[PDB]
Amino acid sequence: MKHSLPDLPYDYGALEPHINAQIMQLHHSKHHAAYVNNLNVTEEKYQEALAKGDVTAQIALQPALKFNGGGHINHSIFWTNLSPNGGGEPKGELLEAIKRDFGSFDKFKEKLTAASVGVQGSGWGWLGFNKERGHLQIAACPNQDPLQGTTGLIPLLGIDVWEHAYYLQYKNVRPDYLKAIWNVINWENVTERYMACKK
Amino acid sequence: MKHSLPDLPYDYGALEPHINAQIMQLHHSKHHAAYVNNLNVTEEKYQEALAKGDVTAQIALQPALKFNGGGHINHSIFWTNLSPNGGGEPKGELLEAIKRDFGSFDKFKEKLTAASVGVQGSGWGWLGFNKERGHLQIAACPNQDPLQGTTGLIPLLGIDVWEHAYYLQYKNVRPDYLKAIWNVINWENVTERYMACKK
Amino acid sequence: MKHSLPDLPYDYGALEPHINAQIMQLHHSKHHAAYVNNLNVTEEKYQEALAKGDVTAQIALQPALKFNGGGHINHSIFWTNLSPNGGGEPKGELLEAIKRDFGSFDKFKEKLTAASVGVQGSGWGWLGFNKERGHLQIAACPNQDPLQGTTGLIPLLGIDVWEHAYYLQYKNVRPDYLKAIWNVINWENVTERYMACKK
Amino acid sequence: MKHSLPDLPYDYGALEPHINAQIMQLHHSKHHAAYVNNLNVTEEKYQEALAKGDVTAQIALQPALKFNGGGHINHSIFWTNLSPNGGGEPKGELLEAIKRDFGSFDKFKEKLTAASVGVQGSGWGWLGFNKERGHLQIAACPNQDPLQGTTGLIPLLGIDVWEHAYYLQYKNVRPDYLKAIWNVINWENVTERYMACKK
Ligand SMILES: [Mn+2]
Ligand SMILES: [Mn+2]
Ligand SMILES: [Mn+2]
Ligand SMILES: [Mn+2]
Repeated sequence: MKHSLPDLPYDYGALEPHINAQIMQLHHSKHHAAYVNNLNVTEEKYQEALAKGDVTAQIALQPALKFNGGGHINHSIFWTNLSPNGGGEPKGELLEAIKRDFGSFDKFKEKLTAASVGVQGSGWGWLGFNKERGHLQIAACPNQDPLQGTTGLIPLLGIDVWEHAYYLQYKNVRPDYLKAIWNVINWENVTERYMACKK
Repeated sequence: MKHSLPDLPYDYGALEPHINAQIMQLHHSKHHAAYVNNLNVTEEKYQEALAKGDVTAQIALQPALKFNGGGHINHSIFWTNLSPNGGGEPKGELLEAIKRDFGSFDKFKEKLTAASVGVQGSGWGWLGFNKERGHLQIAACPNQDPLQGTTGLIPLLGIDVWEHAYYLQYKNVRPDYLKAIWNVINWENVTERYMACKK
Repeated sequence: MKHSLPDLPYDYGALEPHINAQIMQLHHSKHHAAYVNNLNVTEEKYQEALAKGDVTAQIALQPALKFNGGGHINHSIFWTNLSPNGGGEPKGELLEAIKRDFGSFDKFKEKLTAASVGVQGSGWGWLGFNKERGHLQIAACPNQDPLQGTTGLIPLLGIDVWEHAYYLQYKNVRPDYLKAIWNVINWENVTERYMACKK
Repeated sequence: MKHSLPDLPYDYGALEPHINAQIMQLHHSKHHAAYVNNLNVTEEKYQEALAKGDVTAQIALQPALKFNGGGHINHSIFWTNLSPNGGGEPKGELLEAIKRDFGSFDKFKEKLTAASVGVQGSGWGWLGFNKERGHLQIAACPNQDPLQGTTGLIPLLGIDVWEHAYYLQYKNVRPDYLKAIWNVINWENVTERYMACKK
């Protein structure tokens, strides 16, 4: 298919002072760019392996496909989850769901914060939608393992907790990065993803 | 190119009393057949996903491809590793390599036996060839994960220690199964795989 | 406090024709006994390592502790989940919860059956209780990994799908074993575990 | 036992300009300090669980013990592997082993460099000693999984490739950090670790 690096929907500095411009420029133009490129490389090798029926070659490529393929997915969603006009709380049916499933908005933040802080190593924190049960669910994933591909849950809000997402600004203090990132969350997109899961 | 269940090179009862016909008949005609057929199904689903660039669908299918693809691979080699004319010890350059890398033939047996008994759950014990280092190496693998695809080693001799491989005859006592199987090892084939990697 | 193999609450043949006596006799007196004894051995080695602060020795032993410790746990619950007076459906608050969380009793069976058949390799299928969310949840676990220790869910009903649990009687056809086992499920005990978590 | 943060054997800035002082101060006083403290917390909970025979509690703590316990080990070794007087190449029996097992010193650097660059996520690159085979071996480990505890190999040289080890200075360009770190390698310690493995 030939995957492409999506244009960022805002200037690299639109999220200051919560997430500085230096990070956004590295995260999009270097890190995300690397996942896409290698993903394109990986898929071409796999197409060859399928045509030859080289099952060994297919399995050796799996780690690279899940890693870079996941990277493309997770960051492509992540950018839309942030916005200079973001922050505050959601409204409408999403807020009603957060109240029902978690009790309140502040308790949801605490649990998703804890999931993101609890990730041991590199990974992501996620708010997702469980189609089968029809309710919200928090989950964490290691490295770039994607939410939907590995768990079946539909991503609504993702928090990147790889050190490159915050270290330059917040150093080892991951909890400050989590507290600041709530200021730029684009609940308008999260709502769309939530409403999309329902008929 | 569709994958097919290979014919067994000997009668189902050619390995009695070491491995009874009921095991060999179920192991080949029931267990192996299902991995192959399902692999063909998975490869069709995967090819569809690759053509659309659906990275989510590709990642969700990986387990079924590694499991059944590995199952097809592992059993296809396993059958060639056994023969009614087998047993005894190898000769030639293979025996010289086993002496050099493991000390003696009896020490290699202890090491591969120990690795195979050590599998916690289902898996396989393997003697393999490390191309980069140019020597023999034993490894164990879980479920139907294939050796070469996950480790880079070239499979020479595989021991299936899934319970369906022996339970009917030896029940829970895997060490009795391991003791019996050495009498039907096709050292003529193991040598062929070994000499092929060297040049 | 040393761990001990619990006595089976019924004769080895009390579950015929659903689970023959030969399976029950091997499963309890051979398989379960080994996990317990080895667990006692592992705990002694681990206690020695902890007292010396040998973190290396502690980490190297973790697999043996999770495997045999889980094996002891899982089987000790499994035996209580079966009874010759079992079968049929549950009643009371447990049945109401199954209807609310899964739709109906027949839908819960399909979901737990599907989860148990889906185990690739050895493992267990579980119905569990999520304390935080306060509802039922199905999960599968590999090898002898215990439910509560790895997921936080309280085990209510476990289905052992290790091949030694059924192969002698049903051979490779796990769906026949799953079909038969529902007739001996001790819904009286499953309820007791459920009501204990609620207050 | 009560583990303690070892004093660093040199000033935070003794490795400039290869590894700046800001990193060394964060890496030792914040990151390494966190692993120790939580490790002490984890071991106390485990001592309680062993005395009560709470096997569930033991397994729930395993991730925390391997993570922080490994962190203490890996960094405690890492500091001794660097030195302001470091760099260059080793001599004596270690260099002879590197020539025999890898071909040359430059080829060893390429392979250990590649292993360190290849780590997907957080982890470590290692040169180790295989006691059984009596030769050197390169391996990578994810997160803080320790070499000896998980593979049996004796650590000789470890390369920390967690992003916090280099990002502030080298940003996303991990390969530059690897090229620079060769300038401060304390081969005097690596030799001691190597000679210790031999009688
Ligand atoms: Mn990222
Ligand atoms: Mn098999
Ligand atoms: Mn069992
Ligand atoms: Mn570190």
